[PDB]
Amino acid sequence: AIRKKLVIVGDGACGKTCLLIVFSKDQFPEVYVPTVFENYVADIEVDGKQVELALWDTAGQEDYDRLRPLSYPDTDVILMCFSIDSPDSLENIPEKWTPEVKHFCPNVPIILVGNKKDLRNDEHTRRELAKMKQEPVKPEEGRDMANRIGAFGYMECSAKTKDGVREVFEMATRAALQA
Amino acid sequence: QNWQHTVGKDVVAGLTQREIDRQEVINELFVTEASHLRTLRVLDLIFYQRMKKENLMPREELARLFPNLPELIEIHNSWCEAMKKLREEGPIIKEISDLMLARFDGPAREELQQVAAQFCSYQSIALELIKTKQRKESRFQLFMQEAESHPQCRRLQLRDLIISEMQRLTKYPLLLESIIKHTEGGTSEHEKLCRARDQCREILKYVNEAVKQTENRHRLEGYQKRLDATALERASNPLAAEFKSLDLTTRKMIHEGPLTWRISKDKTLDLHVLLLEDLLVLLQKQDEKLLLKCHSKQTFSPVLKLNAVLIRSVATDKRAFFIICTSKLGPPQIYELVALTSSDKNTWMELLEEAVRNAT
Ligand SMILES: Nc1nc2c(ncn2[C@@H]2O[C@H](COP(=O)(O)OP(=O)(O)OP(O)(O)=S)[C@@H](O)[C@H]2O)c(=O)[nH]1
Ligand SMILES: [Mg+2]
Repeated sequence: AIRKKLVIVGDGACGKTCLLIVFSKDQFPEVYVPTVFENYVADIEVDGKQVELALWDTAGQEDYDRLRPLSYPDTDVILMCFSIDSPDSLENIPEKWTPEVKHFCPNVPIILVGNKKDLRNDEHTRRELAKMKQEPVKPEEGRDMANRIGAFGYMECSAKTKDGVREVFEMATRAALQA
Repeated sequence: QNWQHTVGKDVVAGLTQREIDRQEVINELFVTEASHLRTLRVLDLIFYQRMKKENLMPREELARLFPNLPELIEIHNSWCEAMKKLREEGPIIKEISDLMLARFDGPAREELQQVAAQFCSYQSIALELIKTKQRKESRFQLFMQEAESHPQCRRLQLRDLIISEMQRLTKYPLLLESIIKHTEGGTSEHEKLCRARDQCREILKYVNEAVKQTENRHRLEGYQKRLDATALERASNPLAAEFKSLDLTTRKMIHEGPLTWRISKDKTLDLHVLLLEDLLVLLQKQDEKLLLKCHSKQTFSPVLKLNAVLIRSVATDKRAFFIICTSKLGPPQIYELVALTSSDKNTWMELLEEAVRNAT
């Protein structure tokens, strides 16, 4: 009977809220509501240990920078996220989110999460990327970002298809349980 | 005793069981209205008029006790006489729905709730004053003993006679309900009583509401005398500094009660919080004082403006909820407040969300 706290951060509309709702409610919300501040709970079992998981959802938008530090205080593991369909989204990993996290949550383990795996092989997505001379994200550099930012590990998922979502929260829990 | 025992066994001769049981309930309404009017006239004659004549207290203090007794009496007199006017055309009373609307619907409804409100609003405060006035003055205690021993009161004290209006307004809905129980369903009559019944509950709510509001205004007055906002003059927190000379009296109270404040890890503080129209003020108690302080971990402001907060539920704790202060000019903050029970948490949440919406 152990409690752990997780905070999810990443750019606006990169799939932070949806990933929590799918995991906690097991349904995907269809209307987009930009998060200001939201609180969720979920239960999971990992390696024969029972864990309550508080999900702290944060705002990716700039206007709410000032509210975000209020979710950081007692964090056991951070889910740092980016979208695979947004390539500007990963350059914000080392330029905004890592600095922010390491400042408010030092030595607290970080999981790097790639969101919207379903949109890799979606034709409608790749065509709009070309207009900015850009292409979707592969798993090698994801791995690299993670090695570069001293992340605990690395994960790809899809909230729409439900693919690999629980696999995310297992590592997050192992991270919190470890040390 | 019964309606059946009055009128005659000759007169009930040709009537169904439903019609009789219906007459029994209607009669109860008529008879108890006659009692209530008389109770009001006892108040008038034995208390109000004697106090007026004999100058037992100042005029404004007496007007507070019985603000509009003559007018209240006029209401139940005109209604009672219309009942009696109905009885004139035979002991079997027929269509009665038109009578009930004439008192609980439209203008009538407006008239009744205004007067009853004004008569009951301050009453609990006035009665307490009367109780204290009796310990203060020999001369007043003598009068109260004289008046309560009067035959017309039939061994009842002031407190019992005066509360009768509320008792009466709280009885109207149950009394209609029984009439509706014994009315032919799907007639014009049936629907109209339902309409009358519904408005009785509205009037009930309206009057209880005004009592609730007046009692709140009076509680704030009290709280203002015990308020120590001294620490707010030393400022430092720009939001707290606004409320160095607060004054609760200028606002209405929505809700109040004890919440434990989770200021930190293994640091708690018991508060008594007030929900007002525009503000949430967090109050700490010494003895009889109500403190406004800042409280350290950079400090928290004891007063939050509702037009600059967010309300959220703690998902791991169904007792606790967050208030997030989003006021500019200072760093934003998380107030984690714990309620007594889960049901109490829901009551706070509900009233909080409503007040924030109306503020914004
Ligand atoms: N194709 C696809 N779309 C997704 C996925 N996850 C979320 N979305 C869509 O992207 C939009 C934003 O997702 P959301 O989770 O609300 O972003 P957010 O990170 O919470 O955005 P914010 O709260 O920081 S402003 C929504 O319209 C949703 O439909 C996904 O896995 N695949
Ligand atoms: Mg979000």
